Parts: sequence; structure tokens; C-alpha cells
Amino acid sequence: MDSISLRVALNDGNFIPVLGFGTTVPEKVAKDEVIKATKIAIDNGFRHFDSAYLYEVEEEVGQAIRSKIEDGTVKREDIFYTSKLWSTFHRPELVRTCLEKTLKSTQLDYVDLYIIHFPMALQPGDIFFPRDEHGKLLFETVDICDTWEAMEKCKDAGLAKSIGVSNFNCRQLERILNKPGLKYKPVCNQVECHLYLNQSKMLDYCKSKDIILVSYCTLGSSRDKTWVDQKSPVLLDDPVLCAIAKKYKQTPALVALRYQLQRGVVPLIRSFNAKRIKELTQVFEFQLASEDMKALDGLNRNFRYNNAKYFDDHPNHPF
Amino acid sequence: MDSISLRVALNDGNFIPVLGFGTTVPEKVAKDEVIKATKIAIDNGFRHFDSAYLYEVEEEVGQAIRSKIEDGTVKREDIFYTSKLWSTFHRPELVRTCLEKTLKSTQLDYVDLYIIHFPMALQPGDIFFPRDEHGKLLFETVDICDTWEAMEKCKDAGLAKSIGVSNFNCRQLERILNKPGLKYKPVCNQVECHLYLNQSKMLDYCKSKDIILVSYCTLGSSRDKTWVDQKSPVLLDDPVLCAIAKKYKQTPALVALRYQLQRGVVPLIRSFNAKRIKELTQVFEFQLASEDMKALDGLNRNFRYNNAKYFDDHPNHPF
Ligand SMILES: NC(=O)c1ccc[n+]([C@@H]2O[C@H](COP(=O)([O-])OP(=O)(O)OC[C@H]3O[C@@H](n4cnc5c(N)ncnc54)[C@H](OP(=O)(O)O)[C@@H]3O)[C@@H](O)[C@H]2O)c1
Ligand SMILES: NC(=O)c1ccc[n+]([C@@H]2O[C@H](COP(=O)([O-])OP(=O)(O)OC[C@H]3O[C@@H](n4cnc5c(N)ncnc54)[C@H](OP(=O)(O)O)[C@@H]3O)[C@@H](O)[C@H]2O)c1
Ligand SMILES: C[C@]12CC[C@H]3[C@@H](CCC4=CC(=O)CC[C@@]43C)[C@@H]1CC[C@@H]2O
Ligand SMILES: C[C@]12CC[C@H]3[C@@H](CCC4=CC(=O)CC[C@@]43C)[C@@H]1CC[C@@H]2O
Repeated sequence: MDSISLRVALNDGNFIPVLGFGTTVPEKVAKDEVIKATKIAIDNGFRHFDSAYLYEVEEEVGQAIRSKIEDGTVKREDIFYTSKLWSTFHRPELVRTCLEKTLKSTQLDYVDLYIIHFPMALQPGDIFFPRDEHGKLLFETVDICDTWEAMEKCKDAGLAKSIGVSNFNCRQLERILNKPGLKYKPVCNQVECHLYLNQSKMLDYCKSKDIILVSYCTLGSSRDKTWVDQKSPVLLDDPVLCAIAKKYKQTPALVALRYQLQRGVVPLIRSFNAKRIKELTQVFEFQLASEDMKALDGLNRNFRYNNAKYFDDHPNHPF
Repeated sequence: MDSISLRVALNDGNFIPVLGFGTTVPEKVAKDEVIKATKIAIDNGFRHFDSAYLYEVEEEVGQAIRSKIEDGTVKREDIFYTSKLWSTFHRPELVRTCLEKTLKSTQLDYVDLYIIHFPMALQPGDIFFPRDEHGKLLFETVDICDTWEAMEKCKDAGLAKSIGVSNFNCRQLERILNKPGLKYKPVCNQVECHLYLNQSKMLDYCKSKDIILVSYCTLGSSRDKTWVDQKSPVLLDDPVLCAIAKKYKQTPALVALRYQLQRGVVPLIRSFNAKRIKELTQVFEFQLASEDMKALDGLNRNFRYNNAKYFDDHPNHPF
């Protein structure tokens, strides 16, 4: 069967498809394009979809998914849908409210994985990034351990099959793992990970705790100018990556992706192009040799495309 | 990660690694060879091990598995162990007794999948195939539906995560699916399936019921003279199979195996040879084209290497 549909074990007894499909829509691209791409991803064997409250497209993604359930292509159970809790709902009493909005929007009866988008709380309200009239960002110091307890209850309530975090550093992660009364451990930490920021320490830390590293910007991001510095290196053009790709008669994208899979990372990818969507499904058809992995490991330069500078000087900034 | 370690969904919410490693030891081969092979299989990414009470090697296999858990190579959760209920324990009150012997032998705290080895009951006792002094096989007519209820309780008791059957024909399968009060549906039907006996009807039946077909003798069996007719065709020598293997620069074994995976079968293989064990791990590195699948589909000749003639004329003989 579709090898990219196959699953890996989560520490709570659940299983996640090994390859995920992101749903962020680029600034100048139309939101209906995500419906097109999602249906195509499903047709190509993609069973893991990553979204978020912040993305404002959960209505569209849920629509693409249900149409495929409707026409008998898949069952809810075949789909693994991930969503994320936004910073303005970090207050314990607001966590489930955020999730219930996602459920209402997607029309799915539960999310397979619900995660904390960032370890930073912002003032409750209707704006994603609330600032005062002088531009200061209105944040709060809600303890992650408190928001985490609210996340555990959403799992107990059956609204989320699994719970995890995103953009957490080791200190923040340790804070939750050592929390007294901890009932459910985070099943993953979704962070930026690619050839220029391979996260070997975080990967080692997660392995020792049975937490999986789910990577984003795996192919060097979408270079969306609203959030990616245009003077940053283009990952897929890297000479060493292109030489190796050439050596295996594969594309750089496939080599950048395979590298992650080979090191134990569950990667997220995104393409609104039908040829490229199909192309990524062949990542299991080859295998990098030790020497080549060591080569790619050497491309690391601790470079972030996602600095989270839109969070200004939040006392809890992970980076 | 090891693509042969990846999992497929079972109809009860569990997941099974896509490629299984059998543990039967050939007549003239030493039982300690299975400990060697199992450790090597684990080192190579095999996570699904198929055994049975009848095989008399559960003590050895459990030993190989635990050593790998003990040195930190895997966790119990990483391993999927299958065992089978022997015919002499078909009486409802004896089912759990058989399972508890397996648990005691393997020293695992539960089996991931427990299945009915054959749909034929034999008289209780210490001999696998009890016969009278005149030679007649001492069988019983215990209803499979009754033994099945005993299997459901072992699942409710937590002793077996999943339950299934083996060597059942469609009638016997339908008998259980239509049983009144059925609580748990069989997650699989482990039967003989290869190029000369592809089981297309059974495969279709299973697909419609969400029952997976787990195949054995996938490579044409071990040709063990105690149970395989030496005048039977050698599957891996088949001209058409060798031509196709040649066309993909792959071995016949890999082509015989890939064919099963491509049609939705979860295959079982077995090799006590370290080179061949490693060889089978590359089955995801290529893909047969439609025309080639149709070619291989044509090799079918409804030929069984496993006639179960050791069950003589049991009224419930599946074949
Ligand atoms: N948790 C967080 O804080 C966070 C942050 C950022 C992202 N994410 C997740 O990660 C997902 C992906 O992020 P991203 O889009 O910024 O990064 P990305 O996956 O690294 O890059 C996406 C870009 O790669 C291109 N691409 C896809 N397949 C390709 C192929 N085979 N060859 C060449 N190029 C290919 C796409 O172009 P085309 O469309 O033309 O194919 C697209 O522009 C997001 O949708 C989201 O779900 C999470
Ligand atoms: N449920 C049932 O009633 C039932 C019945 C029979 C079997 N089974 C299960 O199926 C498992 C396998 O059965 P089996 O051994 O009879 O049949 P099989 O898997 O079809 O054949 C095993 C033979 O194939 C050879 N082989 C393995 N890899 C090879 C490769 N890459 N190239 C060439 N040859 C290769 C092995 O030789 P080497 O060792 O030299 O590599 C071995 O002799 C059993 O252990 C058992 O778990 C279940
Ligand atoms: C920069 C931005 C806030 C942060 C967003 C970004 C879109 C992409 C994105 C995806 C994430 O999951 C993390 C937050 C970010 C990085 C948004 C585009 C406009 C908005 O102001
Ligand atoms: C033939 C036999 C009983 C049936 C056994 C066979 C070993 C292989 C085997 C594996 C199975 O799982 C089904 C039963 C069989 C086919 C045994 C070897 C000696 C014994 O008498």
C-alpha cells in the first residue's frame, strides 16, 4: 500500500502516518487552492494533514477531507488531522474553546492530534497578535504547565486523540515532563528542522523521552516574504545537496526529505503543485548511504527561516 | 525510518508492521538458529514476529526479543508478536490456558495478536496430533463460534491486543462474522498465498470485511520434506518470475514479495541467512508496473504446498 500512508507509533498508543501535508496558504495565493491540493494529496496517498487555528483555512481543509470521505475514497479513521492551539487561548479555561471552534469549522468530530502552537501566551481576544496603540504586544505569562493540564482534559474528553507541543525548547519541554501530576506526555514537538538546522540535540532529547520530532520548513520553507527573510539561503540550491541528489538520480527535495525520514523524523511537506505532490510520494524508493548522511549532516549551520520575531520580546520566547 | 517497520491499520484500532518474520525451525536445523536469526531480523528493522504454540520455539524467540529489549535496541511496544492457539485447546475453557503457556514461555506480558491456528478441534491432551492405537486422529467438533468467544475474553482480559484466525475458508469466516453477539471481528486471516495460489477471491472477501490477508509460504515455502511434497514446483525458479526480476534488476524473492505488498497483503517471510534477511528489507525500493502485476497474476494455478493432510478427514477441514 501507499508507503507514505504507513504509520509510526506515538507514546500514547496512537499511530501517525509517516509523511504529513501542511495547509498554510501563501500570502498572494487563493484559499481555494488548498482545497484543490488537499484532494490531490489524498488521491496520492497522503493521510496526515497539518493545520492550525491561526491558518484560517480549517473550514476549507475540512471541506476537502469530507468530500473524499463522502465519495468513499477514505474514512475518518483513515485520516490523521492535526490542529494547533493559538496563543490567545492559553488560559486554562479558553483551551477547549479554541478546540471547539476548530471542530465546528472542520466538521470533524475530533482532531487526531492537538498541539500548543507556541509556548507563549498572548492576551485573550479576537486578534491573533494583540498590540496596544503604541505597538506593544499584549502578552501574558500563563504557565505552560497550566495550559497543558487543559490540553490533557481535551484528551480525556475525547475531543483530541493525542496532544503535543510545537516550537518548544528543551527547557520548556523538561518543564512539562517534570510537572507533578503529569497525566499525558507530549507525543511530539513540531519544530523547524532541515539541512541548515538539523536539530541533533533536540532529536536526541526527544528520542530519549519517546517524543517524536515532527519537522516543518523541511524543504527550506515557502520563502513567504511576510515571514521569511528574502536574503536567506535557498536550501534546495545547496551544491552538496544537488551533487548527492545527482548521485542518486533523485531531486534535491527528495534527498532533503529522505534525510529526515532516515534519521527518525516525521516530516511535514507542502506543495500546491500536482507534479511535485506526486513526486514526494516516491521518497521510500531509495536510500542514502552512511557517507552521504554524514555529508548532509555537515550542511548544518544553525540557521532559522522562522525566528518568531512577530512575538517580539515575549519573556517565554523559545529561540 | 525502516520502511519495513512501518504499520498498517487493523480493524480494532491496532497497527501491524507491514512485513512479518516467521519463526518455524526446519526439521534438521537447530532451535538455537532461530535466536540468531531473530536478533539479526531485529537489527535489520523487522518488528513483526510470527510464532505459535505448535512451533515449540516460543521460549527461544522470547529470549531473542527480550535481549534486544534489554540492551536498549527496542521496547516491548516496538515489537509486534503473534502467536497461535493450538487445536487441542479449542474447548472454550482451554483457550486461555494455551495463551497463558505462551506468555509464560515468551516472558512477554501479552501477545499483540493471538489467532486460531486451524478451524479444527482435536481432543485435549499433551500430544499435538492425538491418534488412537489404530492410528485414527482423535478430533472433536467444537464450534468455532464457541472458541471465538473464548478468544474475545482473552482480548477483554488484556492478554491479547488483537485476535484473528488462520487457515479459515470463506464459509468458516462468514460463520464467525454473522455470529450473534459477535463482539470482536477477526483482524486477519493468515493463509497460504503466493504466485501459484494468489487467493484473489479470499483477498476480495477480506477487503470487503476489513480483514487483512496475512500470507505464509510467500516465497514458495521451506520445502521441508516432513510437510512439503518434494515433487512440487519451485516457485522462485519460475521463468516468468525470473524474467520480470531480471527486468527490474531485482531478485525473484523480492519480486514475489513485492507483488503481495502491492496487492494489499501483509506478508510473512523467513530466512535464517543474514544476507537474505538484509536483502528482503529493500522491497520498497522498486515498484512493479501494472502490466507486470497482470503477468504475475497469471502465474496462479491454485496450488497448495500446505494441504493440511495431517488433519486427515476432519469434518471441519478448510481445504
Ligand atoms: N508549527 C509551526 O510553527 C509551523 C511553522 C511553519 C510551518 N508549519 C507547517 O509546515 C508546513 C510547510 O511549511 P512551508 O510551506 O513554509 O515549508 P516547506 O514545506 O519547507 O516548503 C514548501 C515549499 O516547498 C515547495 N515544494 C514542495 N514539494 C517540492 C518538490 N518536490 N520540489 C521542489 N519544491 C517543492 C513548495 O512549492 P510548490 O507549492 O510550488 O510545490 C513550497 O513552496 C506548513 O504548511 C505547516 O503545516 C508549522
Ligand atoms: N498459519 C499457518 O498455518 C502457517 C503455515 C506455514 C507457515 N506459517 C508462517 O510462515 C512462515 C514462513 O514459512 P516457510 O518458511 O515455510 O515459507 P517461505 O517464507 O515461503 O519460505 C522460507 C524459505 O525462503 C527462503 N528465503 C528467504 N529469503 C530469501 C531470499 N531473499 N531469497 C531466496 N530465498 C529466501 C528461506 O531460505 P534461507 O533460510 O536459506 O534464507 C526459507 O527456506 C513460518 O515461519 C510461519 O511463521 C504459518
Ligand atoms: C507572519 C504571520 C504570523 C506567523 C505565521 C505566518 C504564516 C506562517 C506561519 C505558520 C506557523 O505555523 C507559525 C506562524 C507563522 C510563521 C503569518 C503570515 C502573516 C502573519 O503576521
Ligand atoms: C507436519 C507437522 C505438523 C504441521 C506443521 C509442520 C511444521 C510447519 C507448520 C507450520 C504451521 O504453522 C502449520 C502446521 C505445519 C505445516 C509440522 C512438522 C512435523 C509435524 O508433524
